[PDB]
Order: sequence, then structure tokens, then C-alpha cells
Amino acid sequence: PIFLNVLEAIEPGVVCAGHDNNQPDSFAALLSSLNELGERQLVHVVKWAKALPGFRNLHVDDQMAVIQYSWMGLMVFAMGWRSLTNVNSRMLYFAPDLVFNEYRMHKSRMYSQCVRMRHLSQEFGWLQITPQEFLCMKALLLFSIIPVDGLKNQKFFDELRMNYIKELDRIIACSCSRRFYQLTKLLDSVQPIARELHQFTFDLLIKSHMVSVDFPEMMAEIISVQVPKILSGKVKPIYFHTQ
Ligand SMILES: C[C@]12CCC(=O)C[C@@H]1CC[C@@H]1[C@@H]2CC[C@]2(C)[C@@H](O)CC[C@@H]12
Repeated sequence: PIFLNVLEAIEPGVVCAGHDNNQPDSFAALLSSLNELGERQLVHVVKWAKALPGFRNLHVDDQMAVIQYSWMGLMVFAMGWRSLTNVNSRMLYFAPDLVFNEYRMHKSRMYSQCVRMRHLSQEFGWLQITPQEFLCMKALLLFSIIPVDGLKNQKFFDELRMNYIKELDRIIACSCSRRFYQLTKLLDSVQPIARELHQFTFDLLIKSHMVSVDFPEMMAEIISVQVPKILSGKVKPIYFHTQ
């Protein structure tokens, strides 16, 4: 079981947001801390992705591209999983030091997006997703969003993506196809969520000075350079099933 050995070994550790929980729960304070969390998580997602089986067979530019497109989905998926194990069905465990109750979901002005992330977290429970299924699905998510113009070497990407589909299939097989149906629908459901957060974070960056929300350097860059390519349709998710 080489492949699963690898996925479990490279899985990133606990990451703290650096949030001072002693301050009043403001919009400005919550969102600056999520942005800080995003910056620190992006560091772990990079090292993780670079260590995945076959990842270096991608052209260097494509390596950087898929990470920059996929990070939001990847982080949301992992977060829902932490949430499942750590908190109740009504809260979102962004970090040990940044757990959203209903009040914070409201003050963040992200209530409706939070409701979707919670549903995602509950689906992991409802479907009884295993650690092994979780890890293979999360690897797949990295290879689930690409430019419509195609990548620098698209051929290598398509082959890598095929291998990770086959790995998820293997993990399932151990009816059988009903599980595969379920997992692919779950995977698809990530993308509309990421899309709403993309739109939210983009809007927030533009108004960020007016509302006193701080955006760290990598975040500022990625949200101004890469996110708008998603929002304008130059970069699109790959769905398993038609939307
Ligand atoms: C990826 C993060 C931070 C990491 C995580 O656990 C998921 C979470 C989802 C909401 C994101 C947040 C990073 C900062 C964003 C993009 C804010 O600007 C608005 C929505 C936030």
C-alpha cells in the first residue's frame, strides 16, 4: 500500500491562526485572522502538494498554477474534516485557536457560506468517509481546476489526474460503484462552495482598506492575480457529473 503510505505521511500538521480570542468578535478581527490562517495554511499546502506522488511530472509552471487555483477548495475540504472530529455539528474548526460558533458565523458576515461548509462537514459524517477515502479525495481536489486554455503541459496533468481517480477507485474496492458515485458527488459539491468564497474574498480585498481587514502578502497576490481568473471564467473546475 505505497500510495496510502505516502498520503498519510505527508498530511500537514495542526496550524494555528494567531487569533487573539480576548478581543471583541468584530468583522475586521475575524477576517484578518482568517486571512492570516490562509497565509500560514498556504505554506503547508505548497509543501504537501510538492510531495505528492507524481507531482513533479508536471511542468514547473503547471505545478505552481494548480496550487494557486485549488487552494481554497483544498483548505475548505480539510477544514470540514477537522471540524467533523473536533467540534459539534454547529461549529467550524478553522484552527484550534479559531473556532466559529453561530455568533462568529454571523459577525464574519459569512453566515450563508458557513452554512454550506457545515453541510460539507456533516456529509463526511453522514457518508461515513474513511481516513483513506478522505486523503485520496483531497489529493484529487488539487487536480480539479485548470485554465480553459489548458495547462503548459496538459497531457501530463490529464495522466496524473487519471492516476488519482484510479487510486480513489482502488481505495473503495478494498454497491462498490454506489460508493464511487457518492464520493464523486461529494467532490463536486466542494466547487460551488469554493466559488462563493472566491467571490467573497475577492470583494473583501477590493474594499479591504475601507473595512480595516488585513491581507498578508501571498494572499493579496493570489487573490488579485489568480482568483479573478476563476471568477471571470478563464479557469474552471472539472466536475465529474454535469451541473
Ligand atoms: C481558507 C480559509 C482559511 C483556512 C481554512 O480552514 C478554510 C478557510 C475558508 C474561508 C477562507 C479562509 C482564508 C481567508 C478567506 C479567503 C477570507 O478572505 C474569506 C474566506 C476565507
